[PDB]
Amino acid sequence: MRHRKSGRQLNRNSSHRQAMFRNMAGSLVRHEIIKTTLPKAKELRRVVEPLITLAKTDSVANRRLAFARTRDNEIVAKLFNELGPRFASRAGGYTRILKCGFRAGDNAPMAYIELVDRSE
Amino acid sequence: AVQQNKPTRSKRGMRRSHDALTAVTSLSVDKTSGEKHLRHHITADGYYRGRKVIAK
Amino acid sequence: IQEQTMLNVADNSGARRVMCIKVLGGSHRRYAGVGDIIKITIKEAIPRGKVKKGDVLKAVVVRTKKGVRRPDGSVIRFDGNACVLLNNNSEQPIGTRIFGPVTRELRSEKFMKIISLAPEV
Amino acid sequence: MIGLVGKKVGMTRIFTEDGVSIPVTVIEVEANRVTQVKDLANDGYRAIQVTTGAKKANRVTKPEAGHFAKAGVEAGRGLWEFRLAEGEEFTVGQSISVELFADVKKVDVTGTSKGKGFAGTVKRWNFRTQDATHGNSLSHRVPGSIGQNQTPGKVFKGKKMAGQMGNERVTVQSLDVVRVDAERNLLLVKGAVPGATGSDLIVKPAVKA
Amino acid sequence: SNIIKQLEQEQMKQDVPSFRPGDTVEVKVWVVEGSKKRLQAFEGVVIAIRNRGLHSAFTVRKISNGEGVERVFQTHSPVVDSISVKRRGAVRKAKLYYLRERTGKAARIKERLN
RNA sequence: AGGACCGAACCGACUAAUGUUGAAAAAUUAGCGGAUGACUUGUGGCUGGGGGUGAAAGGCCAAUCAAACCGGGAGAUAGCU
RNA sequence: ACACAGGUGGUCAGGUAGAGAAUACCAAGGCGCUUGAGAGAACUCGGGUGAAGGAACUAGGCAAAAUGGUGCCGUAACUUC
RNA sequence: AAUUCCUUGUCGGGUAAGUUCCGACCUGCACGAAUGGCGUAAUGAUGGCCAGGCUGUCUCCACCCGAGACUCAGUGAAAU
RNA sequence: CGAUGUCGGCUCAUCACAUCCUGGGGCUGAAGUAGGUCCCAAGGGUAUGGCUGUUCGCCAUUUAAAGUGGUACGCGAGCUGGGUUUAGAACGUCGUGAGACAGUUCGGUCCCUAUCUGCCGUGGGCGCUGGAGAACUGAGGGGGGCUGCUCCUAGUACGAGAGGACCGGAGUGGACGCAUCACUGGUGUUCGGGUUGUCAUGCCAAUGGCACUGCCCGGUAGCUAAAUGCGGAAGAGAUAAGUGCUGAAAGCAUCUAAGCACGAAACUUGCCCCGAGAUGAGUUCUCCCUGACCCUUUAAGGGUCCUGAAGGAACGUUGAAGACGACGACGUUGAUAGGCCGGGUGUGUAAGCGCAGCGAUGCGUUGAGCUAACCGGUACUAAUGAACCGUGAGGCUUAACCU
Repeated sequence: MRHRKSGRQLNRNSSHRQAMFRNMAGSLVRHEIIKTTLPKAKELRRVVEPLITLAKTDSVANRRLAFARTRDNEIVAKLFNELGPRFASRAGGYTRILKCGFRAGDNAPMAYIELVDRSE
Repeated sequence: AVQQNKPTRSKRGMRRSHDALTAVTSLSVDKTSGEKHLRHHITADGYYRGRKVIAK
Repeated sequence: IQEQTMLNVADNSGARRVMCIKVLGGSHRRYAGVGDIIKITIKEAIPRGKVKKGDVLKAVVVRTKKGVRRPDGSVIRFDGNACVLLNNNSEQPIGTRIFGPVTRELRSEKFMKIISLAPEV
Repeated sequence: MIGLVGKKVGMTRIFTEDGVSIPVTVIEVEANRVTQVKDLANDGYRAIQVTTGAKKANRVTKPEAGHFAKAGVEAGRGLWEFRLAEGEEFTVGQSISVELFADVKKVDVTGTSKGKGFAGTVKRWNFRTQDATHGNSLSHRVPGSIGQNQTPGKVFKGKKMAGQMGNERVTVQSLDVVRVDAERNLLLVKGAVPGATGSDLIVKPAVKA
Repeated sequence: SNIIKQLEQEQMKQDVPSFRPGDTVEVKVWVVEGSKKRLQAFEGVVIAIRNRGLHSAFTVRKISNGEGVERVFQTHSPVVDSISVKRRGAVRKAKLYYLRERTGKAARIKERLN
């Protein structure tokens, strides 16, 4: 089957998965807490936390890399200016995932993914 | 791909003997607020087990 | 290596290209690596030699694109399959010179006679 | 002649001086502790109960703790048995357990098999897939005929079909030991052994050899 | 694991030179014809691996008598006794397969960092 | 110049796969033939049932054609079920 | 029959590459196709890539794979020229 | 032979091996001259045969990308 | 006949013995090698192609062998649709004609979402007589069972020569099966790089979207075969055909009537797996619960208060486990997953700056940058404390040791 395999297909193709993770990471960086489904949030940790780890070290190369991901300079500015200077001492674990109820149209187990040191 | 004889209400009942919902049978009561919730879930008052984690 | 496999010919008298029509030994044998003897038909023939076109005889595979496996874990890989044509009844090599390398698992009796004329082993 | 319980680490190669490059697998065999000895009076047969490894004493229940605390207390990962006919063993553990395999030449390794899951006929057995191009509407890797028309009227009780492949105890016979390391707690046998790395292995001397 | 490569560390040899793909190294191997042991020279352009531990194998290529011969060799085997770099090469690939199938085309030589 | 050549619109329907209680009472996908001409197409009209029309297949004549549909003779007849 | 992958005459015709009304990405403009959420079994559908061999498959090279453009050199039997 | 029963006629070519094919013979069961005989450049989504290239057709399958299958929530048939 | 799909091929089988090979013997006009015929034996094995729609057949080349049959001439709710057997057309022939032929030739729609039996797997409930955690015995049941060549015995026995053994050892193969990913490889649309067309990030530079992953070039983990290990035996018991010892009936003779000993891959074992629902429900080790009452036909129970034990289940993080259940690791006494840190790997010298050149571009910084699924660490994030089920010494009769 799948042995020693990681990642979730999420009933989507690869380009859609990359684009939806990009938009979800941008929304999480902007709003600092977003509500999505459970496996989307679980993959959102794995795509967001390397971006914060890259934002820890400030360079033009790292800014161009975190513009190659997330493709948004407002996200880049907020990240490299406020997220990583904030988590500079903290080594790992920038996102906390709290389970919530189910959606009304279909029973999707929802979850709040939120940055651990929220300004709000 | 069709039946030759009609299944009866007895066979229907023995088929539906495993179509029975199971209740949660356990609801956790939070510490900061006394209102109950599903285990490992937000209380819908915005509270997890330590603090009001969600403002909304 | 297999049935219907076109091999080139190493020796001078055995000519040009030959199609393998049977792998010998065993009941339902599928493959022939190096040291074993196959049956051939002669699809192309150089005009001079005792070999003629459309003649059934035997051949020993001196080169294989898959290659052999040394016991130390290493493989010797060639580009192109080659064979030396043998007699049908006596199973001795027909030509006088062998062209190209010939691998060390042709180390037994008649194949030692092939080593005696092979340039590089 | 009894054996002992190990754990599959992985597969490596051992370069001999001649250049043989022997493919080995490494079985981490710790000190097996004899827990209970069975005899012909209490039970109908004669064997010993062994344990290996250690547990965290929170997943050890009260019956397991009582059984371990009876005559030499040390919690282990599990319990196994090994039949014996002319051997007599104590109820305390073995100090250097792998050194009883330094004289043997051929062992016979037993472990679980890796789970392929719900597998088709072509994966489970060596069934032939049918044609891919010449017609063949929706019938490439399906089972073909499963029976013999009306005169039997039924499918026989041994019919090879699609089902679960794997998670079976597979016993591989007559494997050559190349090294027994006493202080490293290792036993190196030649070739392929069932299971993934971390599976529980049972090594015994060979019945065939 | 950690139990693995504790045996492999003792089974390495420390005399392996540094190779890049594109280098035309000369590999001296051991061959046994009869009761005697002899060294055989096999010179060719390398299409290598990076050192996977004991399981490191480099593939070299020689056009012997008009036929190209590709031989892999384990870089920790007792059969290989010595390897010598000879002429170095400047290529941009870790695998040189498309530059090994063609004939009459050669790899250029770099003076430094190759 | 051309019932000339390659090829889209347009017209057609040779092969395969899928669908067969279909998305569809004949289609879709990938290839396929013609593509300035005996082409193709819009609007209106004419030919009516032992009749029409047919580069002819018993083809077409309103999802129906070796004799349309509708109403009547009519509760035809049926030594058959 | 349907909020049905079908059928439906004419008119306009932007940019880059392109011979082009092909084709790829885009303008003005319009949409995301009226069930979703997970998991990543067999099996089916539509595709991608394969060691060595290359039609041995098969009723049959069915299907896939292959070649494909412009400029120049060069081109056979036969011919109604 | 779109025609031939015996018939896989006999001989030759092609293949290692050829009931099909191509070239001959004539023993035309039961060809034949506008119900047209013979030949033919060009044309053919026309029938048969061979060769090169090409390849999962196959030796013998292996992995992967997606839509279903599977589980949960909403609606909810059918032949018999 | 208000319908039982036809030949051949594909996939999958299972049975008979009238045995093709392998195994065991009698006879031979059996020297040996080779045979011929007959008896016993079904454990395993029993080709690939050319032509034809073909079963069949002929042929080529192997093999130890290329068995004969039954199963709706097995298998179309599994496949095909070449043959036959609709409608179009043609030839030969018949007929004045429409039309026709076991003739010939080209073309011609093969539907079903599985209720029941049946098998392949995987669970839920209850039983197993107090409740649990495990480890097992083994009544049964399946799997496997093939075999070539070379060398020694030994150019020995045998044979005029030619040739050439039995019996007994050893190596190495073919087909098949099980396991595995250390090696050689395949894939690896989640890793890196090159490059084309266009659009966007204000523009250069650098990136991203789309064009099959746009096209390629390599590639980690997993999965895999073509890769690598291993295996079908040795050895018992009882035998079939056969060969006998002793031995009368029948003063002898005779394997048989009494008695006794050999004898095959077949049988039962031995090897591997499932296996106590084996209701005949088994054995062993360990753990846990030893409080008050009330009502009452009393072959017996029912109800209240206090207590919930060992353990399990639910929930969450998950796995080389899995369709779902199930199974396994873990739940702050913690490395279960994600993150982070260090390596390994795999691409192949990133961005920015500086120099050379008219410029494409080259060079230094620089084996640089990036890196997944891998290895070793690290409590940073999520695995909350509860809560739920499971109770309170476990029936009757008879007998042994006590008392």
